Amino acid sequence: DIQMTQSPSSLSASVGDSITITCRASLSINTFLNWYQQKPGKAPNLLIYAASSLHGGVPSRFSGSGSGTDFTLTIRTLQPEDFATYYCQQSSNTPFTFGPGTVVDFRRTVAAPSVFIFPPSDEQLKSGTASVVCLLNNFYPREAKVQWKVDNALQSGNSQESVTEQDSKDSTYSLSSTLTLSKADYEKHKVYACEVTHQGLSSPVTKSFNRG
Amino acid sequence: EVQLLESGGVLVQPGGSLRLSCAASGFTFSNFGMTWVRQAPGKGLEWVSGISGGGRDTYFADSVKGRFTISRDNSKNTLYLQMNSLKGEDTAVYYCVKWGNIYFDYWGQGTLVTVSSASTKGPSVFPLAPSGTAALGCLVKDYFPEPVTVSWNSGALTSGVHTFPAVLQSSGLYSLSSVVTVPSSSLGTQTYICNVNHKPSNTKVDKKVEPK
Amino acid sequence: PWNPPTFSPALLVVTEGDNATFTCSFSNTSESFVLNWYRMSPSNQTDKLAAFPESRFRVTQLPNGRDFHMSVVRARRNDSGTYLCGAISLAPKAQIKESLRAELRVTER
Repeated sequence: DIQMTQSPSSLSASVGDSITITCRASLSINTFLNWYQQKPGKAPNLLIYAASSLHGGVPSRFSGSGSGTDFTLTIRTLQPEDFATYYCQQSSNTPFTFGPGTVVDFRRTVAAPSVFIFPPSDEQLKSGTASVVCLLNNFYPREAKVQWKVDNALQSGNSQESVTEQDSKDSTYSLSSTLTLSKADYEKHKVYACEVTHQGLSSPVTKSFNRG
Repeated sequence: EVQLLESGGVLVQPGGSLRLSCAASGFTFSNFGMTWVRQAPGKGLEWVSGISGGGRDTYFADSVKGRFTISRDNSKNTLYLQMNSLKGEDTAVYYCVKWGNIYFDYWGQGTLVTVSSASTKGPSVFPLAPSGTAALGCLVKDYFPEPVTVSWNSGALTSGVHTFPAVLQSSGLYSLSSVVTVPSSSLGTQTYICNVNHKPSNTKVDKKVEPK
Repeated sequence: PWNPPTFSPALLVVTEGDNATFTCSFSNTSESFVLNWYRMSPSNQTDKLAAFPESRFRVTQLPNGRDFHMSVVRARRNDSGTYLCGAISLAPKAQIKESLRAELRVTER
């Protein structure tokens, strides 16, 4: 199978910028190369075909170039509706294959997360499980790291994270980290802490509580 | 003019069988090759199968060969995907896409197929109590399959609401949080209710969230 | 394995207002293909007039599935020029092969 790669995997840009995304095929595919856009919650749509031909109805600020193995999608005078994920796709040989995608988000100013920690409710403890929730609210850029410590012990394997799409109004992200424990394990320990690292913070921040 | 409408996505047990359909309009159906493309939640695009305009040629990805069968009925402008001996990693949105050329120019909005042995179940909704700005929320835990909708105060609270994408828990059940930031001044007079709907189990919950 | 399509006749002469018909012939290994009809400008730019499967430029498949009529209906004098066809297979391997070019001469009534 022909492997499609894309560079960079994500990038931040301002309205009015000209950006370029790069696509590489592991074998020569001449100009049998398409570019698609996808926004969250909807189906992709065709932008460029035959590596440089503009699909009817697509704004003319989109263009593509290349042949062989290396291809480029350029968006000039980037517009607010262009913040999306972009995929390349070779049409040269079955199985047709898509690149992993490149996310373009809107570059606003750095904003540190407001960090909250929620103990398990007493209602949930009744059922025999305990979820601890750490919330990182309204931060930019998207990269962040959350680490859990229970009575100083570094927690691994037992938490899951989820991230919102970039906000339409303030262009920020929010993230939750949920730590799951049995009721019995939860009641054996005392200090529950999540440590958050983000480029908006001059140091890691640790929020914690004492069970009881 | 072009419309592609997929139908048939449901919860199915591993090893079982399922047929998707797609109804096409706005173009001469029989003049065009057709294709299926799928997207697992949070992942990229994967080409599944394609069929020629007359139906005599078919093509499959290696991951579905010997298991999936593609067909069409030009008399009713309908495309089919017969999915046999299903596996959990077949869980995805399945898109119907027009394929008359070296590109995919039109895509339907997709239908969600869920392959899992977990049983349909409505969520448990636990409070994330607030403890200038206060954060509060609802933990919507252990439901199956997707999707769930969440609102606050039947839609009267939208500013600062973040409803996170669901995570698939190690148990095989989904869970998500919805959180919102409100002024602390308001906590003793304002009532905050999260409204959760899970159509697959006919479940509706209105959970009121209080200072603890 | 397949050789490029032929586009016949090499010179077609019709008079203004009549129909002009080329035949593009193409040996089909399957039905996963598109066939395009192109006109070449003197500046060596190419424009797609029509495609099979699908105005004044028509493409019809003949019953042997190999021969295609490519017709200019009510040919005008400024339709005189250079034409060709190109066949693109779509799967399992995409490739485009162009025919040799032919000339349309559209004469004054």
